[PDB]
Amino acid sequence: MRTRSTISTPNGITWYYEQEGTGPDIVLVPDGLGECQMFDSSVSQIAAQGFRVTTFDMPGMSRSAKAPAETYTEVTAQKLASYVISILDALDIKHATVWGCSSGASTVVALLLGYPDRIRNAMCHELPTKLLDHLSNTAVLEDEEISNILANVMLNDVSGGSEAWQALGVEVHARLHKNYPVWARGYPRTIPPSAPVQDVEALRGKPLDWTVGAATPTESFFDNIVTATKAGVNIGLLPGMAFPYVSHPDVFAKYVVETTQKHLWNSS
Amino acid sequence: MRTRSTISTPNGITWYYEQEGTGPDIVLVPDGLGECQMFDSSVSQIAAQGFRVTTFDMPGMSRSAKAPAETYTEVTAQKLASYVISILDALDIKHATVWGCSSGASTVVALLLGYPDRIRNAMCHELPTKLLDHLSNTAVLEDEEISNILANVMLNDVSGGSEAWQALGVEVHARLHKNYPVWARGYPRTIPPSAPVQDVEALRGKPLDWTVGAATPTESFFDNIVTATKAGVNIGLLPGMAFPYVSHPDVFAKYVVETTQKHLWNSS
Ligand SMILES: C[C@H]1CCC[C@H](O)CCC/C=C/c2cc(O)cc(O)c2C(=O)O1
Ligand SMILES: C[C@H]1CCC[C@H](O)CCC/C=C/c2cc(O)cc(O)c2C(=O)O1
Ligand SMILES: [K+]
Ligand SMILES: [K+]
Repeated sequence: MRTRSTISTPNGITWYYEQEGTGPDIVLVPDGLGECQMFDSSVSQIAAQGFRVTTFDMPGMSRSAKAPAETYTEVTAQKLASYVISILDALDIKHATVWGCSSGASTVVALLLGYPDRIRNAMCHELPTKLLDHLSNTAVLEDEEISNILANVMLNDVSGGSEAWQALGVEVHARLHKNYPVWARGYPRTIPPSAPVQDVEALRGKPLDWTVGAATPTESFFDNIVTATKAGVNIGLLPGMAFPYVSHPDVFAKYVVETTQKHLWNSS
Repeated sequence: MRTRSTISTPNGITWYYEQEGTGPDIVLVPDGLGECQMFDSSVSQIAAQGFRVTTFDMPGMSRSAKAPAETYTEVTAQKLASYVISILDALDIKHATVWGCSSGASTVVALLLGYPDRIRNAMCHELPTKLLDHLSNTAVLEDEEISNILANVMLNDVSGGSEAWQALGVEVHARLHKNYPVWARGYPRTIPPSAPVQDVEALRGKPLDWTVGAATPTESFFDNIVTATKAGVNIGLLPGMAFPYVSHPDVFAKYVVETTQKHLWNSS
């Protein structure tokens, strides 16, 4: 029942995408590692509740690696939002609910603010607003050093579930290993300053639902909680840390379904 | 230069207390374990900056165990605030800066709201507003099982620094061993519903500075961040988790001194 295919957009990207289901559109934007197999279980669970679910690998990452250098260097939320709109145009997805974590969170907030006619509602998770020198400094290391360091960071610091993270399996981890240097050189120095949360009044009254991982250390996304509360944006928790779609796929799928259903009711 | 002594208040409590220094009064209220030796390093560092620092074991706990049963059963923030005001009266402390963590945080907010003429400013850390069935349920266990469970929780889950926690020493841990069952039977079922946070407008404009541990899991005091933000109260982080005065005594002492100095400037 799942489409697994490629589609090229006029900006030069050849995307790998997956799609399952019929009904209102839900789009699952990856985190910075750009790997959509992390959504595999949840895509089926969400689609089974009466939705068309689309996901894709991000430009320069995994099976979307055929893309111009501009799309994976000096990456900002606004650049990513432009690219996501390009694939939604190519797939004739006019109105979408969107999810994203980390750089994907920045992307979906930029999508909602910049393309209000295209986005029904956005779910943002763990939106990075601060530069972290220990991550930025990986960009000048050799590729294999980057991959070794960031594979360890993902498993031990932010996966939210080491067994589930490892159970993604060798094929996924081999694609992540190749993505780490692309992410390191393109994302950590330029994503946080691009965060679309400087203007709290621009967030007020928008169809935005914000989450942070329940187990994430308080210091990581303290600023998200403050910002969301100042803007009156609905803010809450999901189990685990940065990858609830990996660590807790059934809870993640339920959250996406219930939040989409809440906005379909409010839309009427 | 440390005074270590006792004082009896007409509510029936014989307090063990310590005092060091000369200057404006700073009072360090313990967390629910009621053990003021946890402040030993910080008391000297704060006092050295030109303050009179007072701390004490809490009623029923450690060396303040000569107290009526009503002071260590069915404990609320409002009962604890009344007890702290009784020792401040006995020591002729008319105007005080106060610190407290956990039940101590509920106590110092209740102090600031209930006794505004007595409290220059309050620092609250990790204020418990939710009932936790796994803690409430320890109250029906045998004393030795309560002590084994809670000693493990403090050391391995929430110390913010296991080496520093162990280095409190054998005599402190022997006192804590006896306090665990008193705390379990008197605190977790009644402290959270007593939280002086139901009226957000009552906190607005008050000289309150709120913190959460940077390493504490987000879910534990997410609600504190939301409430402080809604009230416009200054909210930030200390290193560690529930016991910054044990895990990071110098950082804790600098925070207490700088916060006190900020309110002495605002006062004038
Ligand atoms: C893979 C994902 C993990 C997030 C973990 C946690 O949510 C955040 C801690 C690690 C930070 C990751 C990050 C930083 C940044 O500046 C830009 C980014 O795209 C990311 C990112 O996408 O990190
Ligand atoms: C000992 C201290 C540890 C705080 C750990 C963390 O700050 C909070 C997790 C454990 C809960 C603490 C707690 C709950 C409560 O209902 C009443 C209390 O007096 C406390 C309390 O003082 O906890
Ligand atoms: K699950
Ligand atoms: K320290």
